[PDB]
Amino acid sequence: MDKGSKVRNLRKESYWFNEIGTVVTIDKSGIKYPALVRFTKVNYSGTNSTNFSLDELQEV
Amino acid sequence: ATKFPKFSQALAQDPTTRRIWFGIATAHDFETHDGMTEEKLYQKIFASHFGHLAIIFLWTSGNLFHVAWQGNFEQWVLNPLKVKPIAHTIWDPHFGEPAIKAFTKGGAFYPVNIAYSGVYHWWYTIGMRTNNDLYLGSIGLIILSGLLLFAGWLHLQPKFSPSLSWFKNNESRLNHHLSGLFGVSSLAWTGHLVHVAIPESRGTHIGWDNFLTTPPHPDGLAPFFSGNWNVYAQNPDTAQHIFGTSQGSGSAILTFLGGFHPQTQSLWLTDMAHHHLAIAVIFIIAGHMYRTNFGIGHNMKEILDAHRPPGGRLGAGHRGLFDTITNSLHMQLGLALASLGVITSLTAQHMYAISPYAFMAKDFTTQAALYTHHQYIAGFLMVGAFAHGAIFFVRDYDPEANKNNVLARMLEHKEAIISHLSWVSLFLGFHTLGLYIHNDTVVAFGQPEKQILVEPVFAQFIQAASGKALYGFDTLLSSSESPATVAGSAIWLPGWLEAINSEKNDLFLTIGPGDFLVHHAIALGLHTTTLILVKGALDARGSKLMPDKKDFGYSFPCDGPGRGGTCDISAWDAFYLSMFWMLNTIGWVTFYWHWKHVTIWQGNPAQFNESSNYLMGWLRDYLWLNSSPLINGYNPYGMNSLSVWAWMFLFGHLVWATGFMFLISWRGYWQELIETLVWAHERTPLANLISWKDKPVALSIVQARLVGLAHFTVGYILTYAAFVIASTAGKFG
Amino acid sequence: ETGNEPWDPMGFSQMYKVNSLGINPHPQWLQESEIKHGRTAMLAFVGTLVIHAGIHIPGLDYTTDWYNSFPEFAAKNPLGLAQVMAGLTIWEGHYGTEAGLMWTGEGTRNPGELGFDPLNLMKGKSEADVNTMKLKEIKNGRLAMIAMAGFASEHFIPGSV
Amino acid sequence: MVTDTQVFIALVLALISALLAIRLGTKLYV
Amino acid sequence: ENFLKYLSTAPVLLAAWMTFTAGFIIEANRFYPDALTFPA
Amino acid sequence: TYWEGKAPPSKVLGPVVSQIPSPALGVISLICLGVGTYSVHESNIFHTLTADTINPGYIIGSLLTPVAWGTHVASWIQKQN
Amino acid sequence: ASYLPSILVPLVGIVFPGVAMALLFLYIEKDDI
Amino acid sequence: SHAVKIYDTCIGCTQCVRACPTDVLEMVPWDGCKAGQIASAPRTEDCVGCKRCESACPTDFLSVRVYLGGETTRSMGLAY
Amino acid sequence: DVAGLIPCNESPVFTKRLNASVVKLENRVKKYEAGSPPALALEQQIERTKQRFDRYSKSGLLCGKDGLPHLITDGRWSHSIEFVIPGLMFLYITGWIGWVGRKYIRTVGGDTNATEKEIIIDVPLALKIMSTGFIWPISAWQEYISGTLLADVSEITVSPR
Ligand code: CLA
Ligand code: CLA
Ligand code: CLA
Ligand code: CLA
Ligand code: CLA
Ligand code: CLA
Ligand code: CLA
Ligand SMILES: CC1=C(/C=C/C(C)=C/C=C/C(C)=C/C=C/C=C(C)/C=C/C=C(C)/C=C/C2=C(C)CCCC2(C)C)C(C)(C)CCC1
Ligand code: SF4
Ligand code: SF4
Repeated sequence: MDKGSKVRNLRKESYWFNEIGTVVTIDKSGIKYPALVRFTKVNYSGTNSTNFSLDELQEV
Repeated sequence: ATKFPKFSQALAQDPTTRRIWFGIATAHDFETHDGMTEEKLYQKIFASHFGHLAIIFLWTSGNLFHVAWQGNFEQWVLNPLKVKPIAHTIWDPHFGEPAIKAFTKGGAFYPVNIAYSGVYHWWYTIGMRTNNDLYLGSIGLIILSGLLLFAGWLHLQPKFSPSLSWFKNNESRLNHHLSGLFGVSSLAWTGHLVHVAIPESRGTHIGWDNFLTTPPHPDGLAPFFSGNWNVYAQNPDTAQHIFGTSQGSGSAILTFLGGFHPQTQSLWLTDMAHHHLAIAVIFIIAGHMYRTNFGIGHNMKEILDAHRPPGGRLGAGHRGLFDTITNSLHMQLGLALASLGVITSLTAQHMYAISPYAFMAKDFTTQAALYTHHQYIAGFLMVGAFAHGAIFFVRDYDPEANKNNVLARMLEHKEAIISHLSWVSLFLGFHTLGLYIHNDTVVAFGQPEKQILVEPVFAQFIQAASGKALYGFDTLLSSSESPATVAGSAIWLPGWLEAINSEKNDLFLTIGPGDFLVHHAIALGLHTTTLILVKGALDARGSKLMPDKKDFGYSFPCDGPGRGGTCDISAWDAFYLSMFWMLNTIGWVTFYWHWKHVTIWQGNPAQFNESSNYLMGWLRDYLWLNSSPLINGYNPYGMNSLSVWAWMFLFGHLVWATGFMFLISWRGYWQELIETLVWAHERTPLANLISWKDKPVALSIVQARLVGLAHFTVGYILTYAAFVIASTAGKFG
Repeated sequence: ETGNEPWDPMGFSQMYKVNSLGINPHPQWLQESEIKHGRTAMLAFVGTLVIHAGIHIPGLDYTTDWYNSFPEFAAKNPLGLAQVMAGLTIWEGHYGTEAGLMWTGEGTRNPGELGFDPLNLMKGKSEADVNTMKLKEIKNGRLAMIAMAGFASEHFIPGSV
Repeated sequence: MVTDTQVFIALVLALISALLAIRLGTKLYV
Repeated sequence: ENFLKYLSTAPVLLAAWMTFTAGFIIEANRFYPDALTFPA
Repeated sequence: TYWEGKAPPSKVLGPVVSQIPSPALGVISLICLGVGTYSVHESNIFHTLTADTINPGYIIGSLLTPVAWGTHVASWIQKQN
Repeated sequence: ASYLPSILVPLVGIVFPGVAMALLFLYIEKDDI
Repeated sequence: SHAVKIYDTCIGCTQCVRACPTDVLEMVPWDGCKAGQIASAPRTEDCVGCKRCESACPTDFLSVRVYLGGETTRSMGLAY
Repeated sequence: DVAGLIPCNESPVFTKRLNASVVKLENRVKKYEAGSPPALALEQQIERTKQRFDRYSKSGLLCGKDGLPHLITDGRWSHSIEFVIPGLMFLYITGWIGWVGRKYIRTVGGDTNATEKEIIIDVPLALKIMSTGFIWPISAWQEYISGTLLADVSEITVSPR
């Protein structure tokens, strides 16, 4: 929704499913997955951020 | 077409030796065959089942023929306690003269194997007495197998192939396979027992030539129709009855004596006849439950849809299970395998305790062999049931058709199931191993009085409840002033109590701390194997590591070293891992049974009660002590009849070790070695003429794990079979 | 009066907040159970007090000392036991549906309110008709439960008076 | 005590069954 | 500061605490040995 | 026949039972339970069962108890509506 | 009887497996049908 | 040959293409991503199935996926 | 009594085991001079063995046909000393441990360096938490009824849930 806002993940395949992550950047220039989110826990690959579509995030 | 495996174009185009190997391992997976439809799948399964029945009946006919032609069945039935039953002759040109002289036993005049199948006792009990009867049975079975093979061929013709709707006619199949396959079959078997087995046991020869004129009972169906069925229970065989002769014989054909026949130490034939009559009646009544184009009956889809508790704790209840079960062959295959495994375990548990066959329970080797055999088969069947359930989840489950279903809710809270199973497994393992090591340590320091010996109060209480007047509990049938004993006092309580309280039996063996610890070890084994299999089945459709696992199928090697490494991540790998635990737990069970029975047979059961509380006791008093007659099958001084079993013992050890070769060392090393081997072959004169047609490559990862597991299992089974047979037959205990 | 406020040390009432998919009883179920126990305890107090020192009902034998009474009751008067059990079963069956709904908050019937008013009482107006006497019933029932526990404990150890 | 005639007829019936097995397998049709 | 912080590391603290637990268990078994069951 | 709510549709009881009013099923269930319990008690509880004490009537009555349970469930289903 | 094993065991353990493996080897690498 | 699929979650960082040892993957112009590029697998006949591309993927779950299938001389990593 | 077990006080096999242990120790000590350190050690071992056997005889354990004590663990209060009493202690101790651990996890978890505080323990805070475990049951129950013990369904899971 906005920079720095916490969002609950809804991507079923995501390692951070049902977890809270902070939005880093949002691309207003179209794009299918514009909302970059960062989570505290690192996934199995060691990364802690991913791009999601606004439909795949619960706002708060 | 175009190569060996038609059913796989991808494998057909494979230029390596892999094409051959997988061509063997994908043959019976009809679902994956190219150009395969549901109807052809069902018809091919039907024909294959016909072929398998033919194989079973030919195996049985072979057993009968070999016993008749080379056995000593007549000599055995004459004196069934002292002579040893014969399996078949040994025509081995590799034998030396001392071997021929050593393996000549029983009837003699040729080398021979002593049968440990117990088929002699079974055939004697069911009324057979002469080699002619065995031969006639074998000829009948050969004809039956030929008939089944012809039927299998016939039901593949275009005009005789049953339609797809026919296979999925669940109601009629259940009706006929309940009332007909189970009930009418049981009715026929009790008819045999009344007409043949019982008269043969009472010294009267009934055969095809005279069974139509000698009624099994002197009154002859007059009491049956008149309602005076009590007539058939009057005048049973008195305790002073010599089995197979009219000495002390009776006339009853349907009684409820209970207990055991004193002379044979087995069940009364009349009791078996009454049992099977009642079972046949119950099954025949049960088979009229479902409707088959006759108006009356139940429709199972409605039953399943209707059972959804209004409390909502089961969600949508059983809605949609009918479609999943009927449309999925893997789910019903798993259900059948599980039920068969439970029944195989039940047969193993009940034959030893409740001897059904005359003069068995004195042929110790046969009893041990049968128990171990059926327990191992039960373990295999259970593992297969869970494996096919995982397969069903992989390729037959439809999450949209099972929304909020009971089965879907199984996956919804899979984490809880797996975590609590893991907790139970850890709890049992930690504490059982801790108690065993505590006993080992205290006994090691010469302080056996410090052992934690826990009395199995609950099992002993159950034994007392059945009438075991040894623990002084005074509960239920063990106390005279109880409704249960008085109500049952008239019918079967006297014989059952006489059998249970007699210590010359396997009915409710006395138990102590050793039995307690071993039972908790068995619980650990069952829980851990179930944990592995259930985790495989539930995570078959995906995990956090592989959220799209279902897309890779049931059996795939891995998903690469990425994101931490994913070796043995598929459900097939869960089955492969669980096979080791199944073997380990079945081994524990069989070790427990064999050691307890060996100590009882030797006449010093105290040895087990003393030495089963610490592991060194198991290693010394059971494995080290009872293997002496086995490893001495052949020594530099000479050889004896057990030499074959010692050789098989070493062979099983070798195969078991060879399995580690495939289980530890993985493919890359072997592929890099085969590279050099290929180079060497290609660069050799006089051998460049001969060139492989299939490119030689190392075994695939999944294939290698399977082959290692197969070697492990074969070696395990062969070595333990050799041990259990040889020790028992060498020390007669 | 424990402060005239809900006395729930160990907080057994509040666990309905955690849904737990209906595992934990709703307050209505606990309330109905408490009233049932209180009524049973008071009637049992009458029974203990009289039977312990009593001539006993005229009938077959019927010599008992309140601790061995039930076996003698079953042996001497089987028909009586049969009709007692049948009547209690019928009463419990008539209700129970509402009790089953009372495990959750779906009872639809006020806890402890059964169709038993042999003498009509609509005089009360405060809250539930004479809510104060409902409190009186629950209070004397709690005390009766205390009394049954006291007799049962005095059985083994002479606990008090 | 099975005579040679009995063994021979058993072998004949086994041969018939074997031929039927051959045909059934062939009909399963790889 | 640094030395004490090092002493606060997981392995050092685990070793120290397990040594302490083993020590008091050993002493308890030394003063009340062969304690299969609780005194009345 | 999948049903939600608190009471299943009458069609679950089958073509015949589904048409029976609740009081009839209740009385039938009470009669069946009484007969079955009485039969089960007369033989093997109040009297020991022997070879020559097998009464077909008592066997039928004993079998009638599950019929009593089914009829009481059906009566409740009919009662809810 | 007492002569058959000599005739058959060699056939079942040598001749039969030999011919069976020969035919299977021919068919596996036939390269057509 | 193995089947290599690229999903629209890709962020076009090129890492999968770089990691590929058999030059199966490549970059093609795209508009659904910020970088304007997406991975493609035009020539999967040369894919060996090492799954290096998946290992070298930033996206939560493997915008590039490899599914092993029929094996040929090329995909079997055989110099013979 | 229980399952055909005779109390170890009157167990001939128990006394035979005691005699065997003592006599074997005496045979071992017969090869040392009186007063030698080995002799004193063996005499102390003999005394400890006698005390152990006397304590077992006086405790009330049940012997088997083998003469060794057996444990009854069906809940029998007369034999609680064997399993129930120690078990409770265990469930207390471990409980304490567990509770304390959880608290630490939930105390340092609200920091940026939460990981760095697990390899390196905050010994002052760690001891602060550890000293509070003696009331772990009460605190656990209070958290349970207060909803602060369990996380909501909104937590990590897998594709099929
Ligand atoms: C009365 C009619 C009848 C009968 C006798 C059968 C019988 C059979 N059917 Mg058929 N079937 C029927 C009606 C019938 N069916 C109808 C109406 C349909 C249409 C829906 C089908 C459709 C159908 C299909 C599609 C298939 C069969 C199959 C089978 C076979 C199952 C495998 C087997 O050997 O059974 C096992 C028989 C037993 C008696 C074992 C009972 C199991 C218990 C657990 C064993 C316990 C026994 C005992 C205690 C152990 C001691 C014995 C020991 C001493 C030897 C069996 C021959 C299958 C098959 O193999 O085809 C050839 C198959 O694929 N049936
Ligand atoms: C009647 C029951 C039954 C039926 C119809 C099937 C049928 C099937 N199973 Mg199931 N299965 C069963 C029982 C059954 N299985 C049991 C009991 C287990 C537990 C062990 C399993 C475990 C299992 C697994 C784990 C898998 C299957 C699979 C399959 C499918 C392919 C099988 C195949 O290609 O065979 C190929 C046949 C072979 C490779 C032959 C191997 C024979 C053994 C291992 C070697 C024996 C060596 C011998 C004893 C050595 C001699 C000793 C001497 C040297 C001394 C097929 C639909 C597979 C699948 O994907 O299905 C979709 C699969 O992954 N099954
Ligand atoms: C003797 C061999 C052995 C042993 C002891 C175990 C033990 C275990 N296995 Mg393994 N396993 C083995 C062989 C063995 N396995 C083999 C050959 C296979 C086939 C590949 C498997 C496959 C397998 C799978 C697939 C699974 C297990 C599981 C388990 C657990 C079962 C529950 C249990 O007992 O918890 C109690 C734990 C033990 C008995 C382990 C020993 C613990 C000791 C006593 C503690 C010692 C602490 C001590 C201070 C160490 C100090 C070290 C220091 C000196 C350096 C446990 C960890 C299951 C599991 O994880 O359950 C949660 C599971 O899912 N195992
Ligand atoms: C599981 C068996 C079962 C089921 C599903 C029912 C269901 C029903 N009964 Mg029946 N009932 C039962 C057993 C059962 N009863 C027994 C044993 C008796 C005593 C003989 C009665 C006596 C009875 C009467 C007198 C009446 C009902 C009535 C009713 C209906 C509404 C009241 C109600 O459910 O709560 C009533 C609650 C109970 C009776 C408590 C039963 C608790 C049982 C004993 C617990 C056992 C279940 C257990 C969890 C199963 C575990 C199995 C596992 C170990 C394998 C409802 C259809 C009423 C009705 O039909 O009105 C129209 C009615 O008036 N029931
Ligand atoms: C219960 C056992 C059993 C059954 C019923 C089947 C059934 C089937 N298999 Mg499977 N299979 C089995 C065991 C079994 N298989 C085993 C153990 C293996 C090895 C792991 C395989 C490996 C395998 C492969 C690789 C393939 C099959 C195929 C088939 C199908 C038809 C094959 C056929 O008969 O063609 C015709 C074959 C024959 C007519 C030969 C019959 C053999 C005769 C009777 C031998 C008689 C010789 C006699 C003993 C000689 C004695 C002489 C003496 C005097 C010296 C059918 C579905 C094929 C299939 O359908 O795949 C979809 C296929 O491709 N199977
Ligand atoms: C599955 C059942 C079975 C088994 C395991 C055996 C096993 C044996 N038989 Mg026997 N046999 C059987 C059935 C069986 N027989 C039947 C039904 C007959 C009646 C024809 C005979 C008649 C017979 C004779 C006359 C002789 C043997 C002999 C032998 C031994 C050497 C093998 C040999 O030369 O075969 C010879 C067997 C045949 C030529 C007929 C084939 C046997 C069965 C019917 C084949 C079953 C195939 C099975 C279903 C699996 C097929 C798959 C396979 C191709 C991989 C061996 C112990 C010999 C012996 O005693 O040596 C000491 C011997 O001389 N058998
Ligand atoms: C304080 C930390 C803590 C807590 C509260 C729990 C609590 C629990 N664990 Mg976990 N666990 C822990 C640490 C912890 N565990 C560690 C360190 C390991 C790795 C060895 C595990 C491995 C583990 C497995 C594999 C399983 C559990 C399970 C369980 C549950 C049942 C109890 C049990 O089996 O314990 C088992 C405990 C162990 C096997 C090892 C515990 C080792 C020590 C004693 C704990 C750490 C103490 C630590 C020093 C804290 C210091 C605090 C200080 C700094 C102030 C329960 C939810 C089971 C479950 O899921 O049940 C549903 C289960 O299957 N645990
Ligand atoms: C994977 C899977 C699967 C499978 C599963 C399984 C395999 C299961 C198993 C299960 C089992 C394996 C179970 C078992 C059971 C058992 C039982 C259930 C028993 C019971 C018993 C009882 C209940 C009782 C008895 C008795 C009586 C009668 C009374 C008294 C006591 C006695 C004991 C005597 C399927 C396919 C589905 C699909 C999905 C997934
Ligand atoms: S590595 Fe992944 S994110 Fe990067 S270009 Fe390749 S597919 Fe896209
Ligand atoms: S699996 Fe290996 S060869 Fe195939 S596309 Fe990925 S990196 Fe390239």
